[PDB]
Amino acid sequence: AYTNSFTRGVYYPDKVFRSSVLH
Amino acid sequence: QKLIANQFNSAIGKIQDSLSSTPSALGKLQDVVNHNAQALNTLVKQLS
Amino acid sequence: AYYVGYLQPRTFLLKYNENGTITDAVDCA
Amino acid sequence: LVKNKCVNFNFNGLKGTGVLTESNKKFLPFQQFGRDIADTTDAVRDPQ
Amino acid sequence: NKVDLICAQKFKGLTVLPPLLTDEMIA
Repeated sequence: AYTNSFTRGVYYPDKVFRSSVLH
Repeated sequence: QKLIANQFNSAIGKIQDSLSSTPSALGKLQDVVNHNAQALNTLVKQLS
Repeated sequence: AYYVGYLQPRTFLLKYNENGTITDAVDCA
Repeated sequence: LVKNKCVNFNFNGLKGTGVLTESNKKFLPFQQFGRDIADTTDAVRDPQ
Repeated sequence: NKVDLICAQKFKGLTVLPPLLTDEMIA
């Protein structure tokens, strides 16, 4: 059986706090 | 005289609408600002 | 019912809101 | 913890110099230190 | 009307000097 992963699986790459940016 | 004055007034009044409606009207000055900002941002990101 | 997928080296563009929460991402490739 | 004064500091290994003034901010429980747009650490969390 | 990053850039040695003529003087 197979399925679409859609846009899942994103985690926080580091412990850094970033505010209202694109990284 | 009256017709010329009315034409000038109408054109001057349409200047405001032409500038305000069009977002790309002042692209040259914004391009200067964006070039300065991009150069500074490149200089900053070169520190990484 | 459990689902399994595999990680790969990739570049992602993640958006952080003002609260530091990742609210969206772009898979560049 | 020396607050409101220009000091040298070392938080867990994050070494730096500046003035600490208790920012409000909203750090996620796991987030140790913050960063500005220029990738310079503008906030930290006290490990005590 | 038609035309935090500043502080971040300033903390890396890059600053902006004001023009000699203010907008009011140019007006």
